[PDB]
Amino acid sequence: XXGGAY
Amino acid sequence: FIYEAFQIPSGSMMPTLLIGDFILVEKFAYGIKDPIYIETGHPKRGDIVVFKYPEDPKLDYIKRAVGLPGDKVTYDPVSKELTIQPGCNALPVTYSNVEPSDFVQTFTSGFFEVPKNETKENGIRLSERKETLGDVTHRILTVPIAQDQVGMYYQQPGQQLATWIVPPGQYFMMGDNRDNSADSRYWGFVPEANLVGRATAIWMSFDKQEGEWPTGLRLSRIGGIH
Repeated sequence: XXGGAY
Repeated sequence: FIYEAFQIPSGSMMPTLLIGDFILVEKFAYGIKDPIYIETGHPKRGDIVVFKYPEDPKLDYIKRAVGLPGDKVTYDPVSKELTIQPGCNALPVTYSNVEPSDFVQTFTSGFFEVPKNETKENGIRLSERKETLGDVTHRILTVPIAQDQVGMYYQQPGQQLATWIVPPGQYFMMGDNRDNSADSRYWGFVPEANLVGRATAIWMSFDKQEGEWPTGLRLSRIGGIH
């Protein structure tokens, strides 16, 4: 993953 | 259990999660049951949940699940306190004394860790307190010069403003940085289908501002989330 969570 | 890592770019879960934290999430699992002779993964109240933004499912959000299916949730915008009535019975909810937090917000807006003895120009010291929902305790931050405009809330048909009844299979989410969190108050409930996982750990943390690049490492933050 490494994606963002807002 | 299947795991996914996420960066925290925003401040909506301060002080629990900081800008520049990297977290591990444990995906929720459907149970594998043998009907001849695992358990199904559901949020518990107070869990930090990653989920797909309902209105734009390509974005991941992270909030706290304060409202479970059937919960009557009421938020008092003045005191900034929740009341929760399960299966609508009143959930035990407690709040500690407000005290100064480690953070100042400038005002877009940035947040700065500023020691409680110092001050900063063009800033307001955030307050901190403990919120206990049933058996789970966590910290929230409040901005003392802020207060929600309830007319801007998502208003549930049938319900007064600032009160919601969580539909079956759906959740009411709120950020720990309560004056700086675009959450269920404003865009409504989160369906089961949209849940990704539960946050379990901080596996890395970089010291940075929202849009800036890292000033350093916060290794002290690696470990459990509390």
